[PDB]
Amino acid sequence: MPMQMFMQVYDEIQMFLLEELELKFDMDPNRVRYLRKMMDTTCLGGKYNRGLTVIDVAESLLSLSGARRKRVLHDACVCGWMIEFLQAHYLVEDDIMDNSHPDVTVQCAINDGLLLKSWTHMMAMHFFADRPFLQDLLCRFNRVDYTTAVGQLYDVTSMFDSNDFAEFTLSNYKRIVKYKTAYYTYLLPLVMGLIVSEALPTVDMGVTEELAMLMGEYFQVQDDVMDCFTPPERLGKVGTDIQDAKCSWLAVTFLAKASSAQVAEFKANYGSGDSEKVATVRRLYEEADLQGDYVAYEAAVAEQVKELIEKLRLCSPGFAASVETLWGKT
Amino acid sequence: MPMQMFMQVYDEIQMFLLEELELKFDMDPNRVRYLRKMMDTTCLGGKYNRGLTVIDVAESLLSLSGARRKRVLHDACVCGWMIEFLQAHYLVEDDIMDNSHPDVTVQCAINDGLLLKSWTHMMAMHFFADRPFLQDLLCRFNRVDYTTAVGQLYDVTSMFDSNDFAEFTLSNYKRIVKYKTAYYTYLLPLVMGLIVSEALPTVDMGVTEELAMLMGEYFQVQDDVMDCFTPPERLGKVGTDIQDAKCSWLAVTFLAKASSAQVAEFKANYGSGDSEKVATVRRLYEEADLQGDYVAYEAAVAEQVKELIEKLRLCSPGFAASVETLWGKT
Ligand SMILES: CNS(=O)(=O)c1cccc(C)c1F
Ligand SMILES: CNS(=O)(=O)c1cccc(C)c1F
Ligand code: NA
Ligand code: NA
Repeated sequence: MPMQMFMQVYDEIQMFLLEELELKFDMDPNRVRYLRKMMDTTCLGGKYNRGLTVIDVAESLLSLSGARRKRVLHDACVCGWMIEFLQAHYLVEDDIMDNSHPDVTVQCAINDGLLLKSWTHMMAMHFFADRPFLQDLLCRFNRVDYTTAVGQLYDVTSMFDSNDFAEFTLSNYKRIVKYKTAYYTYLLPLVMGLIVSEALPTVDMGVTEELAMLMGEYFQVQDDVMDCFTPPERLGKVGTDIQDAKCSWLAVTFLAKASSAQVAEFKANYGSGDSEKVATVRRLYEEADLQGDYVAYEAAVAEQVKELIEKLRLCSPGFAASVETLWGKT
Repeated sequence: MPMQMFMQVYDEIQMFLLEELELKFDMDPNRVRYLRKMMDTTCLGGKYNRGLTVIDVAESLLSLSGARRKRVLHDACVCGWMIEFLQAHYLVEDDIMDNSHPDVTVQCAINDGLLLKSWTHMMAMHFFADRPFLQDLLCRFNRVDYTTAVGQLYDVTSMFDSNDFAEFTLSNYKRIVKYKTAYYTYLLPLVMGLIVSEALPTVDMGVTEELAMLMGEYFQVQDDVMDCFTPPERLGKVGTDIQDAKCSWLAVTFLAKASSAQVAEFKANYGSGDSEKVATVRRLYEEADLQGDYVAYEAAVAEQVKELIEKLRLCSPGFAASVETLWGKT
């Protein structure tokens, strides 16, 4: 039912956006069908975990506060697609960075990214035109864009000096995870579920933001390990954190328990595309028993998650049930 | 005074944004100074015509409706910088398309473009937090982004078939100018001047949008001609409309008054980077007496502008005076 309702609202949102382009933006049918195909290609096919979370939080809050039910669930679907469309946007953005007479393909790719971003605003300004939370919803969506852009600056410049392994620390790793993933992957769907449920002031934002920290930290540590050791066919992509010299969990944990000679060998091989240099970094990670610390680190973070849900349970019981479901997905 | 007040508010907006990053976004001083330099580099140095227009419209409307004066003029400066910051954003975006081990310069350039875009929202959500027009201002700013993105799709795909000179017409040229330049360059500063002056419903939006059409059309026709004939040192850049096969005013006007043999020669040379092929296109433009039609076309459009200002004068006299000043700049 939640997935079935989520897909029906997609056709409703798609038909509005495309008809609006045809009726108000003077768009020819060729470009309309081109945009329908590009919208289906970039927005569909995922798991919709962050779009379905908005629905699960909304339905968990109407069970413990007829016509208002259909409105909140429909608003939560439009909100869920704002998140999926936003993720569809960055999916195309994650291709412009590793792809390179004007090139029309690069021009169309940049344009697709701009359209996917604008569609989130257009669907919100339409379906929420008479909602009292429209202004607050647009403001919180601008803040998550700023947070993500700031998180990218931290992630990209973690090995240089913005006009180098000094920033390869555990607190700076948390800072990157906080602004690049945690606030984006987990806080955004939960907060918007509270907005459409009119139960935003009924929850502790500090406890909610802290839950997103640990859940985003748990997920990013797992991603960093899989990016290094999981083979490409089983991971779904080619792990390149070592070649790109990313400030990963494996890097900052290794630099803490390694000898001076091992750090010198790490610094000499980290950040290169050579096959044996990357293999040298994997050997240094293996010999340092990092996968033993990975189990203890993930268990300790999970312990903090299971206990923080109960603090939020005391004031918002229905909200905590939906956070337990999202936490199960990670 | 208007330029002096506009620059003081810049330091106020810059200091808020940077201190906010330091105090709320956990940014180190190295990256703060890096962002101050990048903000100064991308946002300053222009002519500020579209930022100063907001001030001129605001001051022309308070003269014909103490504490409210200082508020409206300050709000108009923040609004003016939202436009200049937005233009600063596309200045960096106009470099990613013609510029191309992760490349850190391309990553920083994409990040700069995202930050410049987010800064427009952050300065609006801060200085207009208690203004009743904050929601309407954010909505109109989302629509101009959609309009610009749609205008780029029309401009980029004017010679292909979105999954070819058929779209090389005068009405389609106006469609491109409308969404890519007219609504962006001229309607945006005027409307925001009306917002901060609380005089939005007091004007005819249809007459106002129509004025932006003709003024944007007048300016784009002049740009298309200068891009072709004005030498690089006098133009300020290297004109490349012929090589990029742009749907320019010269192209659609030539195709209407040319013979079949001249159109065949045009189609054989248009859209190539060869020196003599581009020179062949310039010769075809010269021999067709296009610069004689350019004078008549610009005069006819200017006649429609001078007469449309008087229709708007009948209901909004102060608004028309500021539109006459902006029209003088073009
Ligand atoms: C305090 N919450 S917020 O600023 O509205 C917000 C919500 C969701 C995600 C982010 C990054 C965010 F900043
Ligand atoms: C009707 N006006 S609008 O939609 O708010 C608007 C204002 C300025 C520029 C653009 C493109 C725009 F669409
Ligand atoms: Na998702
Ligand atoms: Na300007």
